[PDB]
Amino acid sequence: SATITQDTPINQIFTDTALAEKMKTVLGKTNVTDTVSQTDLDQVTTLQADRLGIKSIDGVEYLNNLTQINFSNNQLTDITPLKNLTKLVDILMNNNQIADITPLANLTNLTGLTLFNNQITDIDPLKNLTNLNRLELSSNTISDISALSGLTSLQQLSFGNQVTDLKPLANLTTLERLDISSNKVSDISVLAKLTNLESLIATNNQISDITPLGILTNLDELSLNGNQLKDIGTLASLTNLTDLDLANNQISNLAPLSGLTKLTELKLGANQISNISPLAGLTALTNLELNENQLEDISPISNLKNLTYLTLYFNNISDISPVSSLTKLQRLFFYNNKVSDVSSLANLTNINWLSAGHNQISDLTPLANLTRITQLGLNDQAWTNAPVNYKANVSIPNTVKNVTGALIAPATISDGGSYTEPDITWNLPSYTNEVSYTFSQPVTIGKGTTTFSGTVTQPLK
Amino acid sequence: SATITQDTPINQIFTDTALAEKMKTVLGKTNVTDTVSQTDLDQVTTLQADRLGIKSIDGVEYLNNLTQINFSNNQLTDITPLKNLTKLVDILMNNNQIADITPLANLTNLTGLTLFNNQITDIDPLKNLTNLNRLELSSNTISDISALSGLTSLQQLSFGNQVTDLKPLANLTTLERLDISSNKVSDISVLAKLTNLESLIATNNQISDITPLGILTNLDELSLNGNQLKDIGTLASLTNLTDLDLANNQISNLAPLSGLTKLTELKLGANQISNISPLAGLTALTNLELNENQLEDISPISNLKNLTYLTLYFNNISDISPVSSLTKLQRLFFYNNKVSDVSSLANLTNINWLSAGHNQISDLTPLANLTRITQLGLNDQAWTNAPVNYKANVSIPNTVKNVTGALIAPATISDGGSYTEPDITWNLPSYTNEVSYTFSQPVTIGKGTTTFSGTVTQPLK
Ligand SMILES: [Ca+2]
Ligand SMILES: [Ca+2]
Ligand SMILES: [Cl-]
Ligand SMILES: [Cl-]
Ligand SMILES: [Mg+2]
Ligand SMILES: [Mg+2]
Repeated sequence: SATITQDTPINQIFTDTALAEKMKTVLGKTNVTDTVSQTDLDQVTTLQADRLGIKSIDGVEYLNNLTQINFSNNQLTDITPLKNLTKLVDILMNNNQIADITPLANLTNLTGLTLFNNQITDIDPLKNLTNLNRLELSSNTISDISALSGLTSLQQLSFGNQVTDLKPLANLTTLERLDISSNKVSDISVLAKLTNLESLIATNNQISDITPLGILTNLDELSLNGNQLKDIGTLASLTNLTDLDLANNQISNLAPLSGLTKLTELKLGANQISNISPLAGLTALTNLELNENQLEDISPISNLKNLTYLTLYFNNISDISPVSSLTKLQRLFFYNNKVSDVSSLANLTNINWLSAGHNQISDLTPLANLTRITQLGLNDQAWTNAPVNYKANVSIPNTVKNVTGALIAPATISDGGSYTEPDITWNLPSYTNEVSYTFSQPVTIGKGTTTFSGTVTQPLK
Repeated sequence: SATITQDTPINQIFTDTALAEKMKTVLGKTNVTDTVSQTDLDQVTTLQADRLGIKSIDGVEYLNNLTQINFSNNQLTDITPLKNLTKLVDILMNNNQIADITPLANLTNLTGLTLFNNQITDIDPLKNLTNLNRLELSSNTISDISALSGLTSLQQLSFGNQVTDLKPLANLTTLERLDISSNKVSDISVLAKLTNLESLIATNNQISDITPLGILTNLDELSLNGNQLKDIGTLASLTNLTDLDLANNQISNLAPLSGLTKLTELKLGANQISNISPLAGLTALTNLELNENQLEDISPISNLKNLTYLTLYFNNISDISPVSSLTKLQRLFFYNNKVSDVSSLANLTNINWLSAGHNQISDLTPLANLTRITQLGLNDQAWTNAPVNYKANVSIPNTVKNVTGALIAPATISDGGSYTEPDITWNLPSYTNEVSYTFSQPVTIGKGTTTFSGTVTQPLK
């Protein structure tokens, strides 16, 4: 029956036990076998039933006056009980396993519909929901967005993950925030028509041509990470950008960014950058990511005195001293570089995460007073000493120093060699071109703990 | 392949996009296409991936060193990727849609397994998990618990929802906390063997005989609500009870509770209680529920001066004044009684929820200084006046008074009658045995708002 005709136990109406328990509370009852009438059911206008392990919403069709529901983070598959709930204005049902959204098709009073991370492919049922202003369909398996073409009140939209053809967006000029992350898009030409866009998230697509963005001057947040960008000249137009993510592309020429002085967050990791001089004027930056590039000279960063978070890992940097002037720096990552001298880092007392593994660091004494550290990385240093002559009996000084200034004794020594402060000594009865040793010393500075370890190579001439 | 043989993109290993995104963060990467090695995967020992909209855990089989996982509140169905993760000690996977737990069968290092609110019927796969000390299977569709019989290290157990036969519990004498709520149990005789039980939750079963509990003197928490209890004499043995729920039964004789002086929470709603004198000595009570009984004389509650929460709704109480001495009372519910005089409630200034609809209340002035109220209910009062003689022209005084002391004018008047302060007047040209009027006045006291409304009936002699 489409109505409750006699006072009926809650657990006969709501057959999912988790929903029945929720409804007991909502309906002001004390046991799921308590009876309710249609009138009692009609009092319910909102339902926040997220995270409850609900697998079925059978029974919800009797809650005729629902206007807002949240069933996010459940196990919903079948949503047919919503079909006739036409007073619904907002639905939150992200993080379920819904595939068939035909039951939404006549819910034309919907203004908000959140369905991200379900199993939806066919969005044709959304075609007539023309009052929508928020529609979230990211992390689904949609390939065809034709059904969106009439949704001309949309302000916020996302969808995924199989879309190639964006042409159905052409008339959606109200759009302000668009998230097309994780699709199969190369052609973003339609986006030039969406001149009200303030946020465009397009991570992990196949985009190489960003000229469509040139007239999108309202953009303040742009994520194009994980694409195929190289020429970013278009971005020079986008002077309202404050949050720009360009990581995992093929970019080398940063000159188009030089005038983007509102930027506060700039992500440029995993590109082909060797020259950051165009960044020198971006003095509002608080977060800058430059990992996995080809950097050696980082002197331009010294200008960026609002930085609190900086990544430089996986470069070819030997001179880290430009960061020494960044007083607000809280987290600094430069593992996998060629830094030997960390004397300049003694300045940085606001530092709480200092990650410097896989460098050429031999002496921790400059770090000794960095007592606000809570996370620390110093594993797997390596350096090669200047050569000395092969001799049958060769000695070199141990140079490895802990934070206290004490020498750290070798952990292993090659070629049968041995320690006694201060040298490492080898007897080499055969001709030999190299010897080496390692060290491995746990250390804590402030509250941050790591192993300071490394391999020292000594060429023999 | 059962191993990762070459550095492999995270999103090729973890095919569920939500899990891949989580794993990107766990593995210290910045894009789901970043590559990882088997060694990187082997660093992961714990995973907290609840509430993420994960539908598949494909890929988790490569995380060989996992010992603790939380995948609660997702959409998991198939858990075969766990089969060979034999270093697992704790799994939290409540609130999914798992049915087949065969993949757990060789995870013999498990000490904790939480699976409540899934779709599990067959628990035979748990048979050899003899190191379990916590096993949560409530809100499933289990009928046969034979597989539990060997799980002799269990301390905490729950299961549901089709169990009738509890005999497999007989040897589980380590059990301290058992939750058999929402099954089909009538025979709890086996429970007499579980003499270490401190908590027994058995809500919504078919229990009428609780004599098995007589030797379970370690019980401090007992929930038998929603059963078929009448004789509760056995409970007199259980002197360590502090939290006792007996709502929705057939109980009338409370004498067995009189010596349970550690009780702090006692729920007795929806029984056949008319005499609460046996409760008078339970002075540690902070919460007492007596709704839906046959109470008239509540004088014994006056002894219960630690009460903060009291329900009395759906009784036959006319004298509410015994509650006036309960200074700590925060929430008081007595809707659907026969209370006319609330003068005594002026004492209760700690009151924050006062629910008194469907009484005989005509004058709110005693409530006027209850300014800590935040929730208030005064709807649908009704009373019948003492009769007056039929006359062709009949008048009676309006007695309905708001918190301010002002008379509240009638909203409707029967039989064509009319108001002018102070009487309601009728012209009755035919013989008439009754007239009536209603009132309906929104009111706020402190921060609590309600409609003070009612129907006043005047018999004519
Ligand atoms: Ca309750
Ligand atoms: Ca990041
Ligand atoms: Cl250059
Ligand atoms: Cl009696
Ligand atoms: Mg951002
Ligand atoms: Mg309790």
